[PDB]
Amino acid sequence: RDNIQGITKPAIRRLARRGGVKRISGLIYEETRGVLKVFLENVIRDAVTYTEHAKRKTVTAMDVVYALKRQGRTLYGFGG
Amino acid sequence: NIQGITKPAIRRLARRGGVKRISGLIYEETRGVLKVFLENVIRDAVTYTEHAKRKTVTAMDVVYALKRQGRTLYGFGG
Amino acid sequence: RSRKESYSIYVYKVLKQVHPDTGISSKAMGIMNSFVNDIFERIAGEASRLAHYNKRSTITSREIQTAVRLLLPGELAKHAVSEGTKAVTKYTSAK
Amino acid sequence: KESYSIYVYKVLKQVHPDTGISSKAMGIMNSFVNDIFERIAGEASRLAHYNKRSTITSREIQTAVRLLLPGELAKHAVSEGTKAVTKYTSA
Amino acid sequence: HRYRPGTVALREIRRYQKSTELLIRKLPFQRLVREIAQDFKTDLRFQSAAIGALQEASEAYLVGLFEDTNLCAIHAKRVTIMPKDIQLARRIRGERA
Amino acid sequence: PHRYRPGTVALREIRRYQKSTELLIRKLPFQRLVREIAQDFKTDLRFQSAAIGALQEASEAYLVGLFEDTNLCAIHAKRVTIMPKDIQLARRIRGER
Amino acid sequence: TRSSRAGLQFPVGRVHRLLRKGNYSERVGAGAPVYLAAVLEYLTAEILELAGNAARDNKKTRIIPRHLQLAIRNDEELNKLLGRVTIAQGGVLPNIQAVLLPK
Amino acid sequence: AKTRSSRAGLQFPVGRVHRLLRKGNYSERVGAGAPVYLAAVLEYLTAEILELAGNAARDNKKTRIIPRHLQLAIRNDEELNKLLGRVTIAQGGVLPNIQAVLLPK
DNA sequence: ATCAGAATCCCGGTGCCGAGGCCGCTCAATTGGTCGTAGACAGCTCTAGCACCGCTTAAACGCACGTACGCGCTGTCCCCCGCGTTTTAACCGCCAAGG
DNA sequence: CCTTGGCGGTTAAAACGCGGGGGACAGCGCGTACGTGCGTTTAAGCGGTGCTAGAGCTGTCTACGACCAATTGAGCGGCCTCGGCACCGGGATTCTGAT
Repeated sequence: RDNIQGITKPAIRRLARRGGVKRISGLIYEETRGVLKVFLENVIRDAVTYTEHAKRKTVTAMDVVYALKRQGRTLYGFGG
Repeated sequence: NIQGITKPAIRRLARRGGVKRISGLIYEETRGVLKVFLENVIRDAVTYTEHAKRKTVTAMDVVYALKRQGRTLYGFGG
Repeated sequence: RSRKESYSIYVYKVLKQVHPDTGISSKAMGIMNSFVNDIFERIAGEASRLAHYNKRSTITSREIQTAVRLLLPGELAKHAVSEGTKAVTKYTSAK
Repeated sequence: KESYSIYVYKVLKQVHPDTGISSKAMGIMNSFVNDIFERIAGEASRLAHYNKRSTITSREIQTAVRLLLPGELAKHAVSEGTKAVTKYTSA
Repeated sequence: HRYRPGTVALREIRRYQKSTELLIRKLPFQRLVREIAQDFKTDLRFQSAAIGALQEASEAYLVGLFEDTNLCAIHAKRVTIMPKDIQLARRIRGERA
Repeated sequence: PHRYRPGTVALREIRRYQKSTELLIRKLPFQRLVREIAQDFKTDLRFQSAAIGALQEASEAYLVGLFEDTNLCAIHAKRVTIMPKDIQLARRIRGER
Repeated sequence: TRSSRAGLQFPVGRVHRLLRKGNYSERVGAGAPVYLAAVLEYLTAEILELAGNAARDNKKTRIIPRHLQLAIRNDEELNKLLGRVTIAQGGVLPNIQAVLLPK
Repeated sequence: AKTRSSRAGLQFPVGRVHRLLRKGNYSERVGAGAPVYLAAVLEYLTAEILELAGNAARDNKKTRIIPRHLQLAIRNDEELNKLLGRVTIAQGGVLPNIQAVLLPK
């Protein structure tokens, strides 16, 4: 519960600065939280489905790798 | 050459897009981006036909090249 | 004369089931054939990845189920899984 | 379960022979290599099934490398591949 | 007499959202495609259905890219398009580096 | 004292965070949010840490790209202040609805 | 035919053949093509059902592809599925930004 | 030369790749020249990108390649960047993109 | 508002043409029968995922406060819409051609 | 008597044109949301510690699947019909602006 509100405004600030964003409006943060949430929804749904067919109650890094390759947002680094 | 693209054609493209008011340099910019688009498409299409060892590009190869750019189009047997 | 393929008569019958009083154009029938092609291809590719991320080479219906609910969005997918599962029961219950 | 580590070491000593590397750099490299191998191989399988050819020779691999990589990389890769074909075919 | 501007354009938007027929007619489009196709290997023959496929894909492509560009300009507190808008939309999609 | 009417703070920290390498969102609250989303489709699931680190990596990359195109939308808006419908336009063009 | 023995409409053995010649695995099970065929069957049923409603809208009897593109672009999950999909003789949504409507 | 790698004068195992093709469900049969050809392409790609890796790591007086080096070397390339457009590196970040509207003038 | 009048919609009409019925084939689904190992399953073992807490500390939160980009407004000036006027891409026809 | 080729009628989407009007752009002035600091509070992070599902890993037997001759009728190539839309004039209506 409420770990969606565990997203801090200075973290959003830091992401804007590495993102290169200078000026920050105030109506941004919860919109950011909602987009991040829907993203992670689709991600973990697909990863857990890959693990559903895996017949193992633990999800691996490889699972999340394969699932994000399925979305085409494909990330290297951890093998897969 | 590339100037076979008429102004009211790109205007009709705005109309089916639903765009109201049109500037000037739009026309030449449009022809350029269309050119690069067709460049990549027909390049890998002729690559397909190169592997086909045949002297006519198939519509199939056009379809598969569109798939290769992730631009999947139905309709013409694909 | 080489014999070519279509799926036209099958989905044609299905259309006649769901709408008896309805015609169709030929090009759209080809479009639906391409539609079946595309969906089948994405499913089969997910099946091959199911194989290689499971290090197995047998294909059963369970893999098809998990492939469909990997590809398709939820509510539609669960209805389709229901249809397929009831068909599995009706077939394999008999011969 | 083999990674490609000493292969990378030998390529590296053939190019910048005074250069170290981290572990996770090697991991990203092998991720890269596997991705490229899978993309080319699947595209070659598409060549087979789109062309009804029951096997795959090197010509399919050449045209697939054309289909994936753009111009300069493609031409230099075709050159290197044919040179390897030549030297392996000679002996 | 004279009509007031903007009206006829939107009326033909309502007209041109109806028929899915091809906007660019055939012969000049064919010449352009042939001319670009000239510089890969000499004088390749063509299937006319493939030409229609190229035409369809090109027109739908450009229409959708116009839609995003138009929405960019609507966001830009303006009504008229700019070439920089096309640059912005393409920079979001990632054609050019 | 040396209060400094602004400009060096933001851009200097941009210079620092682009000299930087590692993450920005710290670990535990992100992990707990992940498990709360995870507790919705199949209960009681266990995880290795590298999966979570990949999730954090790709999450921050996703948001970085959102911020970049949002920044260019703002620059085209002749402003430096961001807006929410900037992000909505960016995700409209990205096809991720 | 197994399709009739499954009480369905798509030919099983053609699909079983295509699974073999697709290099899709090494071996092929018994009822996996039945499940896949039923999936296809419900998918095309839903799609063409909405297409039938689209023809009911225009009061047309023969399906034009414009009906197909419209019914794709109306429903949510279907349009998120076929996002990267276009169709010849497709067209788009009849859509007007009312901020560009005159006053 | 007993080994085909020595018969090719290269650095990758070819019969590895041939077994990968066989244990791939890729084709039914696989010829003799295709695995050699593909492995040579792979070896060229490794050497080519590791060139930009070597220069990008040498930019900072560090003997070891870090992931930030790899992302920099990719984004400073044109063909590799359009290659890796949908691609993200772990521990990557992005380029210095300081807009001209931002510097104190 | 409010009328005149362009612009579009919408209703028989007919025509023509392809969708659909239809019908006689033949080749893959079937049917049945025969090896075989892949995997469903039982079970062993040790790792690692989890939970918990104590200590450290740097990181967030609230507020004080100016302040300065965002914005509503303004004037302005200009340059696309559009309707008019030629005007040239493009197409069926075909008479000399020679030949 | 046959190719087949430049020449030429038919015309409709294509390029000018003006004028202006409404929309784009610089300024104006505020102002109120928002950077910045500073002190105050907090939770995260790190290091141990128990610590156990449970995955990770290994024999085994089977049944379902790989594969092979008949068979056969459904699925497929060709033919043939009619009413479904494509457009056309009627006429009616609804936008749109000048009033």
